[PDB]
Amino acid sequence: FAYDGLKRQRLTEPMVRNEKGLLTHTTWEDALSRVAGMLQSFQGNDVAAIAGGLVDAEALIALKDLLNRVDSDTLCTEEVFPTAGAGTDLRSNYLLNTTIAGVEEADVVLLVGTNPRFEAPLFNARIRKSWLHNDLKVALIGSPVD
Amino acid sequence: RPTVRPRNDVAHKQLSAFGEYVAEILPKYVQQVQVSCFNELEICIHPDGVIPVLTFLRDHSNAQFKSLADLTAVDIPTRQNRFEIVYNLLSLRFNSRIRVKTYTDELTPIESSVPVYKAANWYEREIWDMFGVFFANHPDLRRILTDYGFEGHPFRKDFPLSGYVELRYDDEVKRVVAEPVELAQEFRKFDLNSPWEAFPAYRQPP
Amino acid sequence: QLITVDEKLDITTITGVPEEHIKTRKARIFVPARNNMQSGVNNTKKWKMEFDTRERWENPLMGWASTADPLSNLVLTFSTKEDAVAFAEKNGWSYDVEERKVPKPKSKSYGANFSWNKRTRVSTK
Amino acid sequence: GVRTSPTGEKVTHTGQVYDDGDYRKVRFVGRQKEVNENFAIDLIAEQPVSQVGSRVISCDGGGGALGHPRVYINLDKETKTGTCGYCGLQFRQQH
Amino acid sequence: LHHAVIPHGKGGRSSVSGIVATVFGATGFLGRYVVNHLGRMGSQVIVPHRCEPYDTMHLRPMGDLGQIIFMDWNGRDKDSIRRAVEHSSVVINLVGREWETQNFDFEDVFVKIPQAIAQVSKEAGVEKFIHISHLNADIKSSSKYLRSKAVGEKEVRETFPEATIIKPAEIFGREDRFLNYFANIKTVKQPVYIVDVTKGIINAIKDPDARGKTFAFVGPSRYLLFDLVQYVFAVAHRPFTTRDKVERIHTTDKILPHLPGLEDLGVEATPLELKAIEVLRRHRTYVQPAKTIP
Amino acid sequence: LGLREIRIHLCQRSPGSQGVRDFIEKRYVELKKANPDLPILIRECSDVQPKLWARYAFGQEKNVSLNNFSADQVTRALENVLSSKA
Amino acid sequence: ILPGAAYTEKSATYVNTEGRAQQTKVAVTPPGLAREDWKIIRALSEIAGMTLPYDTLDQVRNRLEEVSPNLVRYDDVEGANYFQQASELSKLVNQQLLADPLVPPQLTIKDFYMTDSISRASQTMAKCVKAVTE
Amino acid sequence: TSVKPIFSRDMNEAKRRVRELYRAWYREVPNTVHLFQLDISVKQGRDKVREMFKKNAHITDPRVVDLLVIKGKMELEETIKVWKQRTHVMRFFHETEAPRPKDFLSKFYVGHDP
Ligand SMILES: NC(=O)C1=CN([C@@H]2O[C@H](COP(=O)(O)OP(=O)(O)OC[C@H]3O[C@@H](n4cnc5c(N)ncnc54)[C@H](OP(=O)(O)O)[C@@H]3O)[C@@H](O)[C@H]2O)C=CC1
Ligand SMILES: [Zn+2]
Repeated sequence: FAYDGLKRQRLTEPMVRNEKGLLTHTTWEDALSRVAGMLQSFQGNDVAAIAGGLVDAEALIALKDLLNRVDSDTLCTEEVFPTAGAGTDLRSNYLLNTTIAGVEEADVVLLVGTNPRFEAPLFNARIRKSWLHNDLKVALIGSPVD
Repeated sequence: RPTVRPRNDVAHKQLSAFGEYVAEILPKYVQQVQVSCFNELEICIHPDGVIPVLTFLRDHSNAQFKSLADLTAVDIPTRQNRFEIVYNLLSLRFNSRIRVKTYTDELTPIESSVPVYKAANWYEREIWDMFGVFFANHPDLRRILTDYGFEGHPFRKDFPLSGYVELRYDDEVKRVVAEPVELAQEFRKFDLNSPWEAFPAYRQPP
Repeated sequence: QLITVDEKLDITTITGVPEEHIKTRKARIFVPARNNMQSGVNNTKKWKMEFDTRERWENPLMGWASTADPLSNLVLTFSTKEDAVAFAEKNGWSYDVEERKVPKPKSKSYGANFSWNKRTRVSTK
Repeated sequence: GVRTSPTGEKVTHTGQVYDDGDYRKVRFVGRQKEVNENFAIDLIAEQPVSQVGSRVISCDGGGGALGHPRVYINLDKETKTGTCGYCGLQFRQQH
Repeated sequence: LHHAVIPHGKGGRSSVSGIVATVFGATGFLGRYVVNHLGRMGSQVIVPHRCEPYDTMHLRPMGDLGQIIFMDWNGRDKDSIRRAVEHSSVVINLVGREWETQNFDFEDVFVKIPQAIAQVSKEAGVEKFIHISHLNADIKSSSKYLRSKAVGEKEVRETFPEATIIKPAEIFGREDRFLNYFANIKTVKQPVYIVDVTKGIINAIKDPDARGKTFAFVGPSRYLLFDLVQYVFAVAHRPFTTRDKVERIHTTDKILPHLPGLEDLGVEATPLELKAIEVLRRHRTYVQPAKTIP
Repeated sequence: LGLREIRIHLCQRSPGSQGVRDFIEKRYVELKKANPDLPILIRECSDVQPKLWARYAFGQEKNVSLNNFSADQVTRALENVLSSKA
Repeated sequence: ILPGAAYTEKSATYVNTEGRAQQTKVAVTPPGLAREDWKIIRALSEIAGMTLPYDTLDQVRNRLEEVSPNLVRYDDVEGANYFQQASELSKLVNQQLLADPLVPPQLTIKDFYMTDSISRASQTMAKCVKAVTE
Repeated sequence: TSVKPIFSRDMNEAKRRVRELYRAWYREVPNTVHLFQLDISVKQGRDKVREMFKKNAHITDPRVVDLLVIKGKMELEETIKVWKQRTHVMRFFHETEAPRPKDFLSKFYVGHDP
């Protein structure tokens, strides 16, 4: 039901700040030249990027390539993941390694610091399915949510 | 039963017997013979047998299919040989009809049947125009229905309904010009098929 | 008499399609997903080929949806993915194939609704 | 219920009207914007509620086969009327 | 951009170019090419016309349904000008007459009318204004047509300072009064092709750098008037008016290097040798190129 | 100008990646101990030829095939990449 | 501000919590002057004189395979290994737990409906929030 | 992989038919320009003929080449016999089409298509 948010508050035109200090519509050529000029005058730590929650991988790599070409490596995400130890070196460090379907094969599930009902609602549905049909034992560490 | 079409077993039996008759006489070319539930006899042949099979049906004393009612093609893209070539023949002597079918692809030519029936001349030109099937030894093969210089074969299943170009008069060049097609209202595709099976008798093995 | 042709079957030059609608298009070869609104499965039997969606805009006069994509409505049907792929290749279309999704066999038991000691016991009928 | 916008253009029953900066209203210059003045929403709101003595009432829209498909309307709720889904006529149970 | 003038489509007949253009003087020679190019790409064209609607019929096929809109106007009535331009993003002035009439002299058609359109357009908030002047416009010319052009070019520049002013040499084409003028019969000429002039106008609408500039549209080559007229007869196989018209024909085409030309707008000037046959074929009764001044 | 990132690609089953798998199982922990701030992105994907990618300053990248290498040939290949500053 | 596309307006790759790569398809094109997100960056890199080496969606997907091959294996769950090595490096540097109890950001249904720009813009989600909180 | 031919058994005989077709088209251009009173040159017409032939230079299948020659001969018959009109001949040149952008940036500014 959130698809109707795609019809409101949409960005439809490039914008830049004018002399009054307000965003105003401009062309693609004007907007990108403004950005391209600034990108050519900075290097290294002077340039950084943050990726939001709904960004696709094609845009993620394109942006990483562009900032690398100014010798920048500050490609960041909003969500945190500890970089201690292996960090993002090994994929198994940050994946649901059992897989969603593997929940139906488990016999004990321990939940730590998550309300999966509202974080991964279909994943929680899978847990209840095993709870119901496999007599799965579920334990939780965290707030006692429904 | 007032609303159901009545069957005709006498005609079904007669056509089945004649279908075997043809298969026995031309085993070199006949691949399949079937009679539909509404009594139409279909002879499916290898495309090499077009001229021999048609000549036999026209000229044999027990056939005498002197009239080519129609000749057309069907495009079925899922087949290796996408084009089905259909001949519908009429025998006045025996007051009967028969259908001869064969097949070809985009690159394999079919022998022109103008020697058997002069009616085939324009029918084969239309097939070439609409489906792009080439007929060998045709007295004058060329487009017949499409505009001169028209590119593509419109009746192929993968040719778009509205085509690729549209015409208008341009005042700057003082003539009719062709340009890529843009439509003020796009044709609205409808998904009409019911997800529930209608005819169990035609169910295919899973 | 026959001849040997060892070439890959390519008919792009004799189909009359404009070049832009061969090189720049991405065909999708797939079995359609069951419409979740209904239980019938008869629309999930055949393989379908469709092309990438392109721009539709509002007609200034009426507001109708206009297009310049000639293949916007072209959907082809195939008995197998192999037939679909063969058709795509000879026509020069780059394509993506999606494997057929089949519902897995389920274990159903009306009696489990009344289990003596299992959570499958239903609380209502 | 034809209301007019600040620029003088009539608002249709579907709520349509070109805004101030919309070039498309040039089409009406020297001509007119066709608007139907009989707003069906205002006209159906004038009909009175029909008082009936049953929990269920039917509406075919009037005129028999000249109306709409015949539907049956439940009147159990006493905090609102039963409205025909086809023609908008309203019903209420007596007492 | 207002949402209705954001371009959509592939630049064809049913596309939306985002241009809403009022073209004054659209029913003449240059007008039909300008309206054609605007309608080719799906622009909203407003055509104010003084003439019978019958004389506007050739413009109707030039645009998809609804895109060509016709209005009555009078050059002396500012209310009619305002009606035509107040919804537009660009106003194009192509009004003119090669001769004077009892109701409209050159001062009315090349000074008063252009000034009225420029002022009303300015008041109505129109952002772009394209005014056609003349290459040989000169306050001290011997031709009153060219004297009025220079006065009007000045009035438009002060009234609409952001206006784009375009100064074409004599334009040749199927419906011109240049090659046809000779065919129906000291000085150097640099004639320019009709379609090049149109392409220049269209590119000026889309070019933001064109605002406030003055352009001169000239052909690739310069010819001696005698040699040019000789060439026209050879092409037509023809064996080799007003006094004011003769003055302009005998005015040498000015060289103005300080103004941008067709090249600055992306238009490649078309030689007269490639297009004379197209214009002059109708004059044959069923060729060595002219010497070019370098 | 020097190194910015290392990426190692390999299969989970294929014998051609056996040397790479051994290297990771036995040498990666020590390698990461000596280079705590160097990203060593290990990315397994079935039926790929093992490869080593080194990304240098200003987006310069090189790749060296590790197919059929041994745990030592892998060790040298990392050693060459760490020593070189392309 | 550079207007990009939404997930309904591009064919783009997303990796789910299992590490499974999946791609969207274009249902409608982006509104107004908005453009595909990777194309905005590719265009910017050309104007800045540092042109990226991909010109098509397939090419920028060949780039993705060069960085992490599993990003182009659509619908496949590529197993990840070496949990033992990650655990060893985890034990290297101890850190302290804070006494604060683990509390999820979403405690009741009202926190569920609005969590990103699209849902925050949704009038339907606003009705759902109003319904459960009142 | 054994197929029935159209006219040519191999590329060598297919290429012979291609050259004969090109000679016929090359020699026909001067008549076409005059007969249809076209406003292009003979050089322009012969350049177009080369352009049309060259775009198919990559075909290695004698059956595809045979069909291309068949269609090219059909197109020539229409021109020689004046079944085409001026509009049909002049369609090869697209003189009312604005040149579509080619580079990435130009295509990026105008819309979403590749
Ligand atoms: N063509 C050339 O050789 C050159 C032309 N120019 C300028 O280009 C513009 C057009 O050229 P061209 O198209 O050849 O001129 P045309 O005479 O061919 O077209 C004249 C236009 O002006 C309109 N017009 C004339 N007088 C009036 C008036 N009193 N009130 C309202 N409308 C009027 C006409 O409308 P109607 O049809 O109703 O009379 C017509 O639409 C003119 O400004 C001309 O001076 C400049 C340099 C060279
Ligand atoms: Zn009713």
